[PDB]
Amino acid sequence: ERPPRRKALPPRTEKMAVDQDWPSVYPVAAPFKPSAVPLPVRMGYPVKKGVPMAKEGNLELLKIPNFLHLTPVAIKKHCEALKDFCTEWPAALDSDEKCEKHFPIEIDSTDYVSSGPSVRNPRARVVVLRVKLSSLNLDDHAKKKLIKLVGERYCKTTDVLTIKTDRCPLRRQNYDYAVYLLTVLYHESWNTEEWEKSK
Amino acid sequence: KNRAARVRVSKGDKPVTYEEAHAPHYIAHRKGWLSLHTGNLDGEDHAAERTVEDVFLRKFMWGTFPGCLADQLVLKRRGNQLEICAVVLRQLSPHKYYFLVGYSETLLSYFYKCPVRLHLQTVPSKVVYKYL
Amino acid sequence: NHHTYAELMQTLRFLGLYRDEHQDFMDEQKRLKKLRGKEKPKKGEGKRA
Amino acid sequence: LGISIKVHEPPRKIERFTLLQSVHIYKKHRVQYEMRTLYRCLELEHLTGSTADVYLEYIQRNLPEGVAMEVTKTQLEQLPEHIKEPIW
Amino acid sequence: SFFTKLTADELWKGALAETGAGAKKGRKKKKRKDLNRGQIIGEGRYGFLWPGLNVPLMKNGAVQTIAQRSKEEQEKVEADMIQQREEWDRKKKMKVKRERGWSGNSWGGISLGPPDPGPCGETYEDFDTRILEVRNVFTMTAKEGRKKSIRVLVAVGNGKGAAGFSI
Amino acid sequence: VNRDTTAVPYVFQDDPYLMPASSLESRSFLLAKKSGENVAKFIINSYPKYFQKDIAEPHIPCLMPEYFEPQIKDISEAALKERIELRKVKASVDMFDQLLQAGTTVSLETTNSLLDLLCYYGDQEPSTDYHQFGVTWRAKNNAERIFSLMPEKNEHSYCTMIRGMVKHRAYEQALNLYTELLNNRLHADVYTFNALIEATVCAINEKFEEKWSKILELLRHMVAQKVKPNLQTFNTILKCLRRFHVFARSPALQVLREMKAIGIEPSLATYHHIIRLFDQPGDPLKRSSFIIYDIMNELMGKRFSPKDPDDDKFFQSAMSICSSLRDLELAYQVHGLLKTGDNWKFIGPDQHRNFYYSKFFDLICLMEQIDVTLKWYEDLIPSAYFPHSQTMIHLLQALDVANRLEVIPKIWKDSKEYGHTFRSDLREEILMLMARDKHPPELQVAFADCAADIKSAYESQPIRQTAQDWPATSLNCIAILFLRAGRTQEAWKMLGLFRKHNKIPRSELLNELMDSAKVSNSPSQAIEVVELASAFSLPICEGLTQRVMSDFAINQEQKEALSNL
Amino acid sequence: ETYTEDFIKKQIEEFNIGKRHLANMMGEDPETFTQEDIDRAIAYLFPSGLFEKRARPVMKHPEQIFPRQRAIQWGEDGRPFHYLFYTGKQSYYSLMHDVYGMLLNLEKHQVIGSRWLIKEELEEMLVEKLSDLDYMQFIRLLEKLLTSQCGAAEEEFVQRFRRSVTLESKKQLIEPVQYDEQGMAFSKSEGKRKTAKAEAIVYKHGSGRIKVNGIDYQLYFPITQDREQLMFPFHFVDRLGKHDVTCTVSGGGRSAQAGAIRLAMAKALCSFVTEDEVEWMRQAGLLTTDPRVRERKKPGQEGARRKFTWKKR
Amino acid sequence: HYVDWRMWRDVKRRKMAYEYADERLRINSLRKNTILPKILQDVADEEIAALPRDSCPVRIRNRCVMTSRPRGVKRRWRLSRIVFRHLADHGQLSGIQRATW
RNA sequence: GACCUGGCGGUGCUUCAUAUCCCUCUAGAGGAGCCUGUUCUGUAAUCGAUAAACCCCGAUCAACCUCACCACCUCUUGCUCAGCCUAUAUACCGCCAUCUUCAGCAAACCCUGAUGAAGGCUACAAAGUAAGCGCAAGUACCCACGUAAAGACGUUAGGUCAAGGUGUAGCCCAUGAGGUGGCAAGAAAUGGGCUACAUUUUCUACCCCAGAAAACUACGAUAGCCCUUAUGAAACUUAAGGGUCGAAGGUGGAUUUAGC
RNA sequence: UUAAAUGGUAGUUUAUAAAAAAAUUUACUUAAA
Ligand SMILES: [K+]
Ligand SMILES: [K+]
Ligand SMILES: [K+]
Ligand SMILES: [K+]
Ligand SMILES: [K+]
Ligand SMILES: [K+]
Ligand SMILES: [Mg+2]
Ligand SMILES: [Mg+2]
Ligand SMILES: [Mg+2]
Ligand SMILES: [Mg+2]
Ligand SMILES: [Mg+2]
Ligand SMILES: [Mg+2]
Ligand SMILES: [Mg+2]
Ligand SMILES: [Mg+2]
Ligand SMILES: [Mg+2]
Ligand SMILES: [Mg+2]
Ligand SMILES: [Mg+2]
Ligand SMILES: [Mg+2]
Ligand SMILES: [Mg+2]
Ligand SMILES: [Mg+2]
Ligand SMILES: [Mg+2]
Ligand SMILES: [Mg+2]
Ligand SMILES: [Mg+2]
Ligand SMILES: [Mg+2]
Ligand SMILES: [Mg+2]
Ligand SMILES: [Mg+2]
Ligand SMILES: [Mg+2]
Ligand SMILES: [Mg+2]
Repeated sequence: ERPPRRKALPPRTEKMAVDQDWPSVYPVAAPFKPSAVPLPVRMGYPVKKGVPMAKEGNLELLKIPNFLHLTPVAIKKHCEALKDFCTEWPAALDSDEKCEKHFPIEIDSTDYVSSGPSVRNPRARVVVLRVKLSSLNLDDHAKKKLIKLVGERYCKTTDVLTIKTDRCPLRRQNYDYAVYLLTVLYHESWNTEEWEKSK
Repeated sequence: KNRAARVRVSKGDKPVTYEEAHAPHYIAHRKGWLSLHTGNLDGEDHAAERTVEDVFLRKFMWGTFPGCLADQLVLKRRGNQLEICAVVLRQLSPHKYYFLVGYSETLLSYFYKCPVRLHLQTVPSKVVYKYL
Repeated sequence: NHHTYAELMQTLRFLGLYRDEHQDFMDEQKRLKKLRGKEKPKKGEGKRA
Repeated sequence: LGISIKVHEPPRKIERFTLLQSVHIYKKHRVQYEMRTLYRCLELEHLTGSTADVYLEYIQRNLPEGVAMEVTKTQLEQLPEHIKEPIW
Repeated sequence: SFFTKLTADELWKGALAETGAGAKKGRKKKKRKDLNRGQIIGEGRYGFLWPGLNVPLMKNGAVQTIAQRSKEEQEKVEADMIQQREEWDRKKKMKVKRERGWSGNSWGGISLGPPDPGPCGETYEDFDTRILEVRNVFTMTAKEGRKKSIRVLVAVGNGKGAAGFSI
Repeated sequence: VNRDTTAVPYVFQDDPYLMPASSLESRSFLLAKKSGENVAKFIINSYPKYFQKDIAEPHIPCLMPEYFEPQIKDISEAALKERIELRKVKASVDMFDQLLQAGTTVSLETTNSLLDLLCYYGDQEPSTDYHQFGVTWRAKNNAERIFSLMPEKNEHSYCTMIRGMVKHRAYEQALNLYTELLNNRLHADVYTFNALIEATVCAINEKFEEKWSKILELLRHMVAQKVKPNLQTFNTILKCLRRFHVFARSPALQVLREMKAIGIEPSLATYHHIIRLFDQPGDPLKRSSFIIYDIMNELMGKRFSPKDPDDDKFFQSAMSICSSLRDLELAYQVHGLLKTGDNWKFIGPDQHRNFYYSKFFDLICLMEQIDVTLKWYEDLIPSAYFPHSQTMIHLLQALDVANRLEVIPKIWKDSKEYGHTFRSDLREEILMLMARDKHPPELQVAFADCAADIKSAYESQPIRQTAQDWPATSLNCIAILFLRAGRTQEAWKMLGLFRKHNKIPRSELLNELMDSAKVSNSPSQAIEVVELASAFSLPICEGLTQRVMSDFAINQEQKEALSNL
Repeated sequence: ETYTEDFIKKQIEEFNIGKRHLANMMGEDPETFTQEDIDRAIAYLFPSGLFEKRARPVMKHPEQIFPRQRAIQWGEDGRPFHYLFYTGKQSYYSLMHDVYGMLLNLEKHQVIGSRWLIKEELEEMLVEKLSDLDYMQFIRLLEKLLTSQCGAAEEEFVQRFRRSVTLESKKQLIEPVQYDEQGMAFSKSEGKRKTAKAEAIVYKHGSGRIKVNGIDYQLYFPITQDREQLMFPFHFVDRLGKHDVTCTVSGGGRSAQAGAIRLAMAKALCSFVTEDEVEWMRQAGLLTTDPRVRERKKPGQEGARRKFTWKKR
Repeated sequence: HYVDWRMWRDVKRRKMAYEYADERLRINSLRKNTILPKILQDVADEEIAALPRDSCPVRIRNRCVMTSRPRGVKRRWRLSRIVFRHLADHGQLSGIQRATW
């Protein structure tokens, strides 16, 4: 033991200036490091005539998912760098009514972000297609036949046809199937069969 | 009398940490959870596999760092990442710590097929919350 | 897969990279039993015949 | 980033279940556990594919441990070409 | 199974059986042996030498590589460790000669050393304490019944005339 | 985000006990971590079974075990190709021989691939996890035997054999094979020509003029064969021309001028070779001055990409030229180039990075205002490099020149934090500067506190186990610093150390001890000052004693003083 | 846990530096960063859901964290500073002495707003531990001092030990009277009974028509008792047949829904009656939310209160 | 290395059932209808009965993965009540707390 | 012989039990059928709990599997650097019952009894000061209410070697491992629950302004028999419905449970 | 101030405490014979 037991250096928070660039200290999400956070933050239910425990060796603070990497300064700086990637919403589509006129169909899909080694989620395949029958070129006969073919998929109050598809493994296959069903429904509604005279 | 995870009062000479001093009825009230993942949220899958992995990791780290851990692990999962936060003592030489961090991070990444990081916090001695 | 977990951590103990406190405990007890005179009998050469 | 956002808090879900107190017999005595699932819904509006891709990547990468996310994306589409007029 | 294994503390707590019903109302005191005392990190049965854990990281200014002790070298290490255990165990077996009092098993006439020094810079190194009687007195309590207490008479004196006793 | 100046590199564990505290610990801590990764990889590949359960989606190929053993056990040409892909030099040769003995046909391409494997590795197994000087090429090697065995030998076979010989320092044998290549009327490739250039210069020890003629002849051979030179062709020429101390400078510039005309863009390696050639230990450095200035003008604001293995060696050499020329503006231009874009990645290995920054910071302290030097000190240390003990001396000298000695106590603390607690040169320098002149009371108190800390470092020396060493200057300085701050009690103890260690006290220390005793008016103490100097037979003592006798001395003590001499 | 004064001084030194660091992190002015801004920042940076607020991360002025500790009571010579030191309660008995002295002098010369300082808060003032009987004795003198014609100085001394009870007013809060497109005055209120939640719109002028979910009240509530509950608020103030009500009720059963509407109508009708009538309504139980809700079943029992059959043998 | 022989017997049953699942599904489809002739449905009855007994999915038991306890297991975590409570009471299961209301 | 402490007293006095001791209040159990445990008896054929504090209890669960039982057959370095539901809960860890619908436990000191076991309060105060643990506070649920949770030290060598782990002892050609088939019944007694004995009822419509039924064709089986279907490889057996059948029961002794 | 018997045998109390270790050992490329 000619050199004595290695001594821990003093914490580097004592070298930090009060006007530092904090986003540089915590660039990404990292666990709470008491030697790097220059705050006398205490945590822990105090014992009688006691104070909340100090930050060094404090397992309660380690458990907290801290937001030291997302200080308001960092978020504003981050988004300034991310503006280059964004594209501008069409100004014409000011209101929801204007969106419906130009783009009658709405495709709903869902992505699930969970923690674990596998990203797979069987719920992500579901695709919902909604279209108002007033946006479709349907005559009187066709509209009546369509409403009968789809059944409960049609809502009279809203006049929206909801086609949910989840047969195929992938979302892209369910999207193609939903679009296909709308096509064959449209064309079958227009077709008039001889047995329809028995109505 | 209830027993679960209750350090029983002694002659006032036994040091206990903050985690060890709080009985199970204090979880979510005075102490938090030692593992954070989404398995146990409503509508989330694979709670069973997350549980087994946690039990293994706590044992692996106990044997790989024998006599070093001064408090329970804090397992964190963010997406694909696994982060092990360990409060260790300042007895083992730094060289041996760096070897074990590189070894444990690599071996566990290949075992659970995911990026694993180990964040060691060193304390001079066990942090005593109270003496029971 | 209890075969992988058990066999893996057994290998890690023989390599000196895992300390199995459980296995150390039952190893000392087996060593002390042998000295006390309690040892597993050889297969076939049992106390019975 | 110039995105229109509205936040509302859907009601929480508390799932409770009961277990036996003792390892053996003593049926009357139970331990009751729960898992509380709290929600927050961020409703974005009038985004383009590029804007949504960047915003989602930014907030998803910074999702705190123990928080799940379900992103429901409503895409505006035009009528399929085949549906413009009947073939019969 | 790996998952059924426990820590040493839980194992020793169960094996020692210090807490129980057989150790209460006077109803073998084996002692816990620390098995990690002589174990070094990186030492295994196979004998692999790991740069930076079991063996020095750099030898001759060159980072060592993974090596393995020869069959005969590992046998020496195991045999030496076994011998080092028999020595440590031997020390505990040794009985230190206690100076007996009036009788072999009697507490009377056994010195207790100097009285402990007082907090306000007071030292009592001149005085010699020696026990006179040790009695196991008993009372009866509603909850536990026979409750054992120790009554201890002692005498302290410096040898120059000062002398007292207390219970 | 930018580099955090208060933190050590990110690769290290951000913990006060685990953070590296010296330049060596930095290297060793990373080496230990890399060893841990190697041990894990060794286990993973030794026992793949335990790591074959794939639970990752999407699948991660990089996190799977690696299998290095040939899985085709049939004796065939197709099964042989596997062993060559696995880089099993011994297995491939043994199997190739067995294949040849069986009489089955091995394709020229397969035979050429085997030669590539043998020629590159010199018929020796590549290093594995677990199971310099001289010519590594050996006459009885498998490549030579197989090369002769070949029924048909194409241009590539000869090429790879020549390249192997040059790689393994068989320069004369490579040149002989090229002569055979020419006798067969076979065109050589660019890579063979680049190896042949190196062989010419290394093979014989002829004067520059002859070697230059030979090199030019190969270039004329290259043009005759319609072979277009690559960047490496010119970089080897310049690297080869470094051996000719003062005869290759102008020719080397001609080579550079030729590159630009052809269209080959000089990389960082090209300029590295030039500055190394032009910078020989000579005081004027007149030619070197012109070269570096012109090179830096050309390279200004150029983002570089990896082109030559020697690209990483430029920045360390460029900074070395700036330190020799003692031009700070040029150094700032070199550093500016490093910081543009992604050029910082060309700094090179650790020892390169330390050398570069040492020469850079040593030039700042000398040539720049103290206020800016201290900013560079804060930014670079410890975040960029751990300072050498001599750089702290240069920083102390810069502080002396600037008359900013209030920072000396801080430098000591930082020195202790960077592993210079027990460096004798640094400890002696600090004490001398603090005690050189008298200072105001507040500065004198601070210096006394630092002196006490340096004294504690001397008391707790690791060398103390070996022996007790207390330099005379250090002891004298510490004692004087205690006396000036008013800690006479502490100074009085140092007098025992002087005689104990046989260190002679300076007259200035003795002359100033008078006032301390006079202010106290304790004749006993006054004699102690006389008694000590008398032991050393200092001439000042005798003249001093008489003055003390006049001021304050007991009658009985006066008589004893004279007899003691 | 003995915190010396130098230690506390260093803790204050670290709070001021930390306070400036936190302002820099949050992009706020270091000079106007308050304690309420600190708490907001700490809550964001260190989000803790622990139900007990005393266990959450805190960054407060060390004077507010560390407990108030009494100063050294003797110098280096050893002579205690206070003449009543050896009593053991020098601060309590010093006060007791003063009040007795004042009372002697006063004799020789001759409440809803505020409560008597509680015991735990008097101990803090004195920084001494007291018994309940000690507190009673002290209060018994302070009261005696008020009974006598205490002078202006004595009144100030007493008021040191009198805190201020802010008395909650038991007065019903009246909803604003709004006007529809047609200019009819109406008030809207809310009620809740068990799981039923009803919104009632009471019109100032009407014929007595009550619509429940768009249905006439006698058709919606076929059970007479339910219709009796709807009558009670209006009958109590003699305003049957003078208002129209449009109420919507959801959840609960038939009785809970009738109870929720009763509370909603009563709260709304307070806008169109006199203050005195509002007080009578409050004293008849027409404006109180009934807290009686279904109690949960417990494990190991048959119901909320009922047990399983007990067998002695 | 499985907790006991009973767990080991269940491991083999889960493996054999997986191997035969497709064959068993196909044969059952022949049996579970009124379309196909009863003669063919009788032959399928015999064929499915001749498959190894341990392929029958009803023989699989959801045992505690840690202790092999066949009862008191929570299917979501695959743990017996005793093992689950041990991990829950130490705060090692994310989001599970004692329920009080 | 005389004491200390505790327990106990069909021991005194005073003050009281808040679903609580008595008198009172409401609905039950004890009687009938059936469901489901237990004890006995039975079977070649588990085990544990078994005053309060066992008895729809380990089981949020047994047709095979589960399984540990029985009969027969087979295997031997054995799924494991073996195994064992083999003995010992009177060796233990772990997790608990119980008093507890409690408020006490105790380190460190001081004093009293002449320095005995031991004892330590009086507020117009007479030797106690007490960290710590519990209660309390705080928190969860809808409040500051209530209800949960909490509940120390100890008592019953209380329950659990059969959750798992484990000390001691035992088996190792068997007390271990696998295969097939099989038993889990009712003379008798009893615990808990379910449905009823009806008119404050039965059926239908409706979810509250109705019409019928109403004593041997009424009320009343969730049993028996038969049939179909569901799950499964396997259903005399497990579950659902249909048909058929229309039974004891006519408000229940001593005794006994719960509820503010 | 009604009456209100019983509870197998033995077993329920004294000699001490605790390991120690060890370092790594300060600033390029390059080349020559
Ligand atoms: K008594
Ligand atoms: K009854
Ligand atoms: K056992
Ligand atoms: K056993
Ligand atoms: K019953
Ligand atoms: K006996
Ligand atoms: Mg309980
Ligand atoms: Mg003896
Ligand atoms: Mg089953
Ligand atoms: Mg009955
Ligand atoms: Mg039984
Ligand atoms: Mg029994
Ligand atoms: Mg069977
Ligand atoms: Mg069976
Ligand atoms: Mg058996
Ligand atoms: Mg017991
Ligand atoms: Mg409350
Ligand atoms: Mg309770
Ligand atoms: Mg409480
Ligand atoms: Mg017992
Ligand atoms: Mg028993
Ligand atoms: Mg057997
Ligand atoms: Mg009926
Ligand atoms: Mg029936
Ligand atoms: Mg069937
Ligand atoms: Mg009938
Ligand atoms: Mg008798
Ligand atoms: Mg008796």
